[PDB]
Amino acid sequence: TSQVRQNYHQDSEAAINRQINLELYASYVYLSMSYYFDRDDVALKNFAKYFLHQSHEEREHAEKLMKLQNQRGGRIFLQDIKKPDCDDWESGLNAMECALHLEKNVNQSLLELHKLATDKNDPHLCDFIETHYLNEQVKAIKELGDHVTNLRKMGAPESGLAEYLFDKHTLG
Amino acid sequence: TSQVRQNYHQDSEAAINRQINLELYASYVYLSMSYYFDRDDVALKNFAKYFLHQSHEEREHAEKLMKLQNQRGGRIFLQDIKKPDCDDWESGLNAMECALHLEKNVNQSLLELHKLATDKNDPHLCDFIETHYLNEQVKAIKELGDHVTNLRKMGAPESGLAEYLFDKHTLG
Amino acid sequence: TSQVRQNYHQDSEAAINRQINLELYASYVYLSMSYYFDRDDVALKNFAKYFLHQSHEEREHAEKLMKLQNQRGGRIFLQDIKKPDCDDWESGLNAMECALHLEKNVNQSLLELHKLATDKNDPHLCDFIETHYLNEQVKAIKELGDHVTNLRKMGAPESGLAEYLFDKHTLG
Amino acid sequence: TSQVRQNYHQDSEAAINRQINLELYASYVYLSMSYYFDRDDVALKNFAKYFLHQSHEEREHAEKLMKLQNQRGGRIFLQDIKKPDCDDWESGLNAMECALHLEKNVNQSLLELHKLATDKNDPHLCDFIETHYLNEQVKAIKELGDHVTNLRKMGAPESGLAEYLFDKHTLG
Amino acid sequence: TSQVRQNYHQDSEAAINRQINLELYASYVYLSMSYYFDRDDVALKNFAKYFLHQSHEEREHAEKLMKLQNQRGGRIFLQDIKKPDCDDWESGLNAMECALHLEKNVNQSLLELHKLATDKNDPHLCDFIETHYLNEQVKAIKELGDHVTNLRKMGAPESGLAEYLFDKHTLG
Amino acid sequence: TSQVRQNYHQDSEAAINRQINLELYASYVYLSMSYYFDRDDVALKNFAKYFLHQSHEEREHAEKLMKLQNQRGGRIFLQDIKKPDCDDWESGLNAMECALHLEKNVNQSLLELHKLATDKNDPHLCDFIETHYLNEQVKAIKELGDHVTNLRKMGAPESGLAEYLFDKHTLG
Repeated sequence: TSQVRQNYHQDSEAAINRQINLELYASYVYLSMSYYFDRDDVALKNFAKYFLHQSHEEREHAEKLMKLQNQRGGRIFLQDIKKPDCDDWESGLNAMECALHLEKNVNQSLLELHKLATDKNDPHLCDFIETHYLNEQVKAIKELGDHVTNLRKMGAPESGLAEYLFDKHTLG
Repeated sequence: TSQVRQNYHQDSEAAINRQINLELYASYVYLSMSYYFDRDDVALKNFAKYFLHQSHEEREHAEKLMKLQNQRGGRIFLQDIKKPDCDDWESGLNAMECALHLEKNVNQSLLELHKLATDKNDPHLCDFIETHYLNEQVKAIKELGDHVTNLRKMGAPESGLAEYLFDKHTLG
Repeated sequence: TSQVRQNYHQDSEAAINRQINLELYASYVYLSMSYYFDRDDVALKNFAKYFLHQSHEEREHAEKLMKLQNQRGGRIFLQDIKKPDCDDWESGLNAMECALHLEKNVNQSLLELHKLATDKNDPHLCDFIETHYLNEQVKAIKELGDHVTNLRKMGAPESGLAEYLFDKHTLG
Repeated sequence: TSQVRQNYHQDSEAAINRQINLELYASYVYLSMSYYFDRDDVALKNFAKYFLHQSHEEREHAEKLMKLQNQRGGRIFLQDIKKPDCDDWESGLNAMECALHLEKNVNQSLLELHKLATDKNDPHLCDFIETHYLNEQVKAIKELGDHVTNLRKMGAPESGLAEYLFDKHTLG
Repeated sequence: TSQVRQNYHQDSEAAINRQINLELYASYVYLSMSYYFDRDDVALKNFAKYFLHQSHEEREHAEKLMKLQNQRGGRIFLQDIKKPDCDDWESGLNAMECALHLEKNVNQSLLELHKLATDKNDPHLCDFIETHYLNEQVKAIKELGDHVTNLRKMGAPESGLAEYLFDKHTLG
Repeated sequence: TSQVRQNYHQDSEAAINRQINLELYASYVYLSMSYYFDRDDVALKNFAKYFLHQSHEEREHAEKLMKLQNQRGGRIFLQDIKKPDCDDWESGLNAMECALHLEKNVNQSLLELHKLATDKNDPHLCDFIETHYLNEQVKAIKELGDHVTNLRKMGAPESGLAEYLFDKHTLG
C-alpha cells in the first residue's frame, strides 16, 4: 500500500484502466484512416493532415490519465489493443460517420465514470473529469456534426466534385 | 586512355549515353506540352507554369550525368533528338496520362542500369543512382498519380468545369 | 492492381506489415516504462523525460514506413498490439537491459529485411533501409551500451546513490 | 481557324518554325562545347561557365518566339534536332571560330526573315524583330570578334600559356 | 566478447586496421611535401598552404574510421608508420604526380574493401563506405587530374615562369 | 650549402630531427588513449575530448619546429614512428601515470638540447626554447600532477564512483 493513497477506492482503479485502454484504441483507429486517404486511388490530401492531427491529441488524453493515475497512487495495468473494424472506409462521407459513431461511444463511457465517481464520494475525480474532458468531447461532436451535414447536403458521395471542393474551402 | 580512369568498364560508358539522350528527349517533350495549353482555344494558364517548370529540372538531371561522365574520365557521344509523338494533346486529362506514361519508361530504364552496375561491381555508380535519381522518380510518379485520379473522379474531360476549378485550387 | 505499382513483389508487402507492427509494439513498450519511473516509490524524474522522448521517435519510424508503403502502391494490413512482457521493471539498471535487449531484436529483423530486399533485386528498397534506419539503430545501441556500463561500474542497483547521481549529471 | 488571327499570312507561320528549330539546334551545340572543356585533358574551367551560360539564353530566345507564335494565333510544328558537326573541338582558339562561324549564320537567317516580313506588310512582326533580336546578335558578334583576335595575337594555340592567362584575366 | 557486437565478422576487423594504417601514412606523406616547398631554394608559398591543408582532412578520415570501429564494438590494433619514399621531390610538377600516384592506391584499396563487405553480407558497412569515402576520392582525383594537365601544357618544369604564375592565379 | 645559413652548426641539425620525431611519437600516443576511453566497456566520454585535445597541440609543437628548421636553412630528415607501448590502459588512474611518465621524458630531452645549444654559442636557439617550450611543459606537468593526486585520494580505481564523479565536476 502506497504512502500517498488517500480516499481512493479500489473500484475506480479498475475503471480507469478500462478508460485508458479505450483511448489508445481510439488513437489507433484514426491512424488507420489518416493514411487511407493518402492512397493514390483516393488522394484527398488534407483529410490526412486533419485526421492525423486528431490522433496526436487523443493520445495526449490517454497520456494525461496515466499522469493522474499516479498522483493518487494507483497502479497501471495495460491490455492489448484491438485492430480497427473495417480496413476499407470506401469514401469520405462514410468515413466521418464511423468517426462520429466512435466519439459518442467514448462520451458514453465517461458519463458512467462520473456517475461511479459520485457514489464513492470522491470529489477530486468529479471536478477533474468535469473539466478536462466533458467540455472537450462536446465541441468535437458538434464539429463533426457539421462536416457530416455539409457533405450530405452537397450531394456526396454520388458527386465526387462535392468532396473535392469541400477539401480546399474548409480544411485549407 | 585518360589518366584518371579507374575501374570503369567500357560497357557502362555506352549505357550512359543512351540514358542522357533519353533525358533530353523527355525535357523536349514537356516543352511541347507546356506551350500547347497556352493556345487561345484551351487557355489554362497554370498548366503552362507547371509543365514548363518540369522541363527545367529534367534538363538539370541530364546536365548532372554529363558532369559525372567526366569525373570517371569517360567520353560523351551525342545523338539526335526525336520529336514528340503527338502534337495535339486534346485535353487536360489525356495530357497527364501520356506524361505519366512517360515517366515509368524513364524509371524502367534506370532499374536495368543499376542492375548492369551491379554485375561489373562498380560501387560508386551503385550508390550514386541509389541517391540522386531513384528516390526522385518515385515522388514524381506518386504526385502525377494523384492529379490523374482527381480529374477522373471529378468528371473531366466531359465537364470542363472540373478542369477549370482544379486549376486554381491546386496549382495556384 | 494499382496504376503506380512497378517492380514491387508481393512478398515484401507481407514483410513490411510485420515490420510496422513490430515498431508500434516497441513504442508501446517505452510508454509503459516511462510512466513506471514516475511512481512515488521510485521517483526518478528524468528517466520519464528520457524514455517518453524515445517513444515519440520510434512512432515516427513506424509512421515513416507507412508513408513508403503507399509510394510503391502497396496495401496496409494492421494487426493487434501485444502488451509488454513485465509490468514491474524493479530498478533502473534492470530497465536498461530489457530495453537494450529490445533494440537488438529490432536491428535483427531489419538485416533479414535488407537480405530479402536483395534477392528480389529491388534497388529502391535497398538504399532506403541502407539510409534511414540501419545508421540510426547503431547509434542507439552504442548509447544504451554506455549507460548500462556506467551504472554497473558505479555499483547500482545495490547502492541507490549511484542511480540518483547518475540522473542529474547525465540526463540533465 | 482561330478567332484571334488577324493579318497573319500562312507563309510566315512556316518561316518561324524553321527559325525556332534553328535556335534549339544552336543551344544544343553550346551544351556540347561547354562540357568538352571540362575534360581532364583540357581543364579550362571558366570556358565551361562561359559557354554553359550562353546556352541558357539562346534557349530563352527560342522560348520567346513560341510565346509570340501563339499571340498571333499560329500553330507550332516541331522537327527533330540534329547533333553537332564535330565532337572534338581540339583547342580553345579553334572553338571560338566555329562558334563565331555559327552566329553569323543565325544572323543571316533573320535578315531574310525581316525581308519576308516586309513583303506581306505585317508591321507588328517588323518592329518586333527590329527590337528583341537584331540588336542582340550584333553585340554578340562584336564580343566574340575580340576574343578571337586576342588569342590569335597572343600566340595561341601554339603556346598554351596564352590560353591559360587569358582565362583568369578576362572571364574571371 | 562485447555486448553490442552484432553481425560483425572477425575478418573485417582485420581489414579496417590495414585501412586506418594506410590513412595516417598518407597524412604523414603530405606533411613532408608541404614543408618541402617552404625551403628557400624553392619558395612557392601557396603550395605549402595547399598541401598542409590536405593533411588535416586525410587525418579526419583516419579519425572517422576509428569512431566507426567502436560503434560496432571492434578493437583497435595500431602498427608503425613508414616514412615517405623520396625526400627530395625536385619540382612542382613531379610532386603532383607522386601525389596523384598516391590517391589511386588509396582508392584501389577501398574497392576491395567494399567487395569484401558484400560477401559477409553486412549492409551497414556497405552503405557507409558507399557514402563518406567513395564519393570524395573521385572529386579529389579529378582535381589533381587538372593541375597535372595545366602545368604540363604550360611548359613546366622547363620554364619556371609557368610554375610561378600558376601559383597566384589558381591557389590564391 | 644554402645562402641563408649563418652560425648554425651541423650538430644541432642532427639534434632537432631527433626532437621532432619524439614529438610526433607523443602525439601518436595520445590518439591511441583518447579512443580507448570511447569503448563501450569503459565509456568515460570527456576523457576522449580531453586527450584528443592534447593530441592537436603536441602536433603543432612538432609543426612549429619544422618551421624553425627552415628559417635557419637546415634540412629535414624524417624517420619512422613507433607504435605505443601498451594497448590496454586498463583504467583511468593508470592512464594518467603513463601519460605523466611520458611528459617528463620530453622535458628531459629539451634540457639537454638547451645545454647543447649553449656550447655552440648560438643565442637565437637559446632564447627560442627558453620561450615557446620550457614554460609550457612546466604547466602541463603541474596540471597532470593534480589529476593524479585527486583520483588517488578519492579512492580510484577501486571505487568506480570516484572516476565517474571526477569526470563531470572537473573536465565538464
